[PDB]
Amino acid sequence: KISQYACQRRTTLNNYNQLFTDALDILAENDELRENEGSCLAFMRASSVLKSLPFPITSMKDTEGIPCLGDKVKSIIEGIIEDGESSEAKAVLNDERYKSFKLFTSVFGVGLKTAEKWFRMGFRTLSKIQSDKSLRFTQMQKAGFLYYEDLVSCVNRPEAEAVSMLVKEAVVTFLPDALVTMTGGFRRGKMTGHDVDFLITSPEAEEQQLLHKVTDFWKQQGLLLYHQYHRSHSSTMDVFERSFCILKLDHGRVHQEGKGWKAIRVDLVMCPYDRRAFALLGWTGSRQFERDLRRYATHERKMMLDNHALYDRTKRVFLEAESEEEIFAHLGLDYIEPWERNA
DNA sequence: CGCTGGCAAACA
DNA sequence: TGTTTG
DNA sequence: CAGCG
Ligand SMILES: Nc1ccn([C@H]2C[C@H](O)[C@@H](COP(=O)(O)CP(=O)(O)OP(=O)(O)O)O2)c(=O)n1
Ligand SMILES: [Mg+2]
Ligand code: NA
Repeated sequence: KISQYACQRRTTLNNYNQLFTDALDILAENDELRENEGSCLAFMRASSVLKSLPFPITSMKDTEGIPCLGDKVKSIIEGIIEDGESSEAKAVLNDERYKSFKLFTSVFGVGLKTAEKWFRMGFRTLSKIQSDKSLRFTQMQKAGFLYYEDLVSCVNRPEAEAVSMLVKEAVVTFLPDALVTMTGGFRRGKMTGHDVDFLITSPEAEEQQLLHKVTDFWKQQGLLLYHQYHRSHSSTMDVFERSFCILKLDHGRVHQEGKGWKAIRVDLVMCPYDRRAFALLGWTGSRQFERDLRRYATHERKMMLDNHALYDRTKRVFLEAESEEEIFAHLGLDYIEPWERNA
């Protein structure tokens, strides 16, 4: 009855197995660090399937019939049932390679490889890395270390709403007919997020440079702290735009103070109005929902799904969709609401 | 038992 | 082009 | 590490 695919199940923000999922997230992280991809993904798949459960696991008889649960994960669940604590997950939290990985990757622009590199070189504290005279940091890491305190503190709902006000203001000046939709975690009904995601669209447009007009508008106001611009060219080829920014958000815009503003990561995606459903589906997430939408489409339906279209391999035709509901209906899936995509 | 496991695009 | 981001 | 063919 429970599907091994996240796109074929409902995952709201009510997690009844948080004691089990917190341990499995830790064991996935350790296998990611140790670079054993298959084992990492298995712990990720299993943590995700327990989040979908409308009930908490209290006995091993509960695990029966649940996909993504094999011998190793069943033995992790058993340990939390008998003790209340996981011995395997607790060991990982005390590991020095893991502690450094979680401390060095907390910096925006630093991933697994540089965090492994710095640990190999003998680095333990984020201050020693910053106070060096040989390390060559990327523009992303220079931003990550500049705004570190504001960047590690999550974006809340009043902040996402003030960022929404800023984006809609900026967009409406260049394209007054444009539709601005909050995507990502906040569209899934989350109250906090690491960043704020948006999707911008226009039926009457000119649109080929809106993100470049909007970001130059913020730069003239001194609000563009960092920016990385992206582009692209029955469905046919793209018209697509993307802009990943770090914006200066004055506390006056949000409903000791000190600084007067907070650095927030803003992801702005722009697509043609006829490609909106695919973009909404692709940028609402979650990441697990997306990787399982792709997995299910290729393996169960002989179809290819991306953030821009859905292709039927057998019929050799692109399947058109005006809404997210039409994409689900094409794929042979029961519609999953954005707040039910928290896989 | 062996193979797969989701993607794209910008920097350096 | 490997690394990191979304 | 787990599922499929
Ligand atoms: N590995 C990835 C990362 C992201 N995406 C998609 C799905 C996600 O919802 C959206 C925004 O990413 P985000 O990085 O903003 C993540 P999300 O958790 O959805 O938002 P917040 O925590 O509120 O910031 O991009 C993807 O497909 N594959
Ligand atoms: Mg987000
Ligand atoms: Na990081």
